[PDB]
Amino acid sequence: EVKLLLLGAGESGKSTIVKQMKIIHEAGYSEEECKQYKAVVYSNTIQSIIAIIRAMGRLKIDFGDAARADDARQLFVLAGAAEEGFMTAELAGVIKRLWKDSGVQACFNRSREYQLNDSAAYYLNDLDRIAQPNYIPTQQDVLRTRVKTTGIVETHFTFKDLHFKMFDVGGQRSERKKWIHCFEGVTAIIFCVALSDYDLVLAEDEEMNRMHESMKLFDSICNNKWFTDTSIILFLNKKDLFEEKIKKSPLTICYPEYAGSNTYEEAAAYIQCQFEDLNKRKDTKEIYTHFTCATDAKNVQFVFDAVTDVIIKNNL
Ligand SMILES: Nc1nc2c(ncn2[C@@H]2O[C@H](COP(=O)(O)OP(=O)(O)OP(O)(O)=S)[C@@H](O)[C@H]2O)c(=O)[nH]1
Ligand SMILES: [Mg+2]
Repeated sequence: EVKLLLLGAGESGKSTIVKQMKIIHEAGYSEEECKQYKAVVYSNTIQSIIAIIRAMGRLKIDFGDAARADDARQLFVLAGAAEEGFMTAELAGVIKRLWKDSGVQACFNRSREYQLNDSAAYYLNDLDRIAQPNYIPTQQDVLRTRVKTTGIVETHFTFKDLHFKMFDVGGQRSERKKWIHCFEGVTAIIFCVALSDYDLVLAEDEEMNRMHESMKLFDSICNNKWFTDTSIILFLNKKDLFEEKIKKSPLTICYPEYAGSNTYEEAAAYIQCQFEDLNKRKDTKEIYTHFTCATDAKNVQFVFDAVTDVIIKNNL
């Protein structure tokens, strides 16, 4: 029996790690389960396109083609259908034309100025597939969904002859108060950090850098004596998004003293060091750091294999 607690700021990837466990260890979302996420996929897709359209007003970005102004009207008239799990051909076309507009694209590429789901491009690039008649979410479509965690989610699986129980709580500021309900009997903490959050600010507070907030939480948890004998595992998550992001958005927005290059390896290492240096007892307490892409089953499989090895060797 092994108890794992997923901790981390909102949108760090915790509940996506929980889904991956189910996919790799259990054996995938059945068709009935996938159909359940259909409305979440459509909801996430419509919320994303609306969020970009909303930001265009704040940021005074015009559509590239004026004809999109009528698509944007039709978008709101037809959007309620999507919430119910339906997607007409008319609604797909509207969203597609919007998504292809150069003004909409200009605003998409300015998304750190507002709040936009990580999976916006992923669904929006796949409209023709997700809008098809009788669409059923794939495993990846399910992994990509975004729903806020309220409460405490418990999942169970078997791996390497061990019974895992995995606990997942919300990481938004409003849910932090509930972390303490999970602190008993923990074999290991998996602390998730969104690597690509370095240039973002909190949904709950525009003046707080997302990665700074993540550092404060890690500092708190990592140095809590209650957890002296709990294995502390750090997942530096969203490394795929990070990779892309680091090429065009300076790390100095987050860490003004960063002197390295705008490259994946140097910047990833630096973030790791910033987090591991919050450890106040480095000679007595080890952090196990892994760099992850939560949505990628092959990455999470091999990483969780290594994590389990460590838990197996250290607890017993
Ligand atoms: N591209 C990419 N997307 C990811 C990765 N990890 C998570 N995501 C996506 O990020 C979004 C947020 O992930 P999620 O699992 O909900 O975070 P969370 O920690 O559980 O968020 P919370 O508010 O309830 S506490 C989801 O849409 C998910 O698919 C990743 O490694 N790469
Ligand atoms: Mg969660």
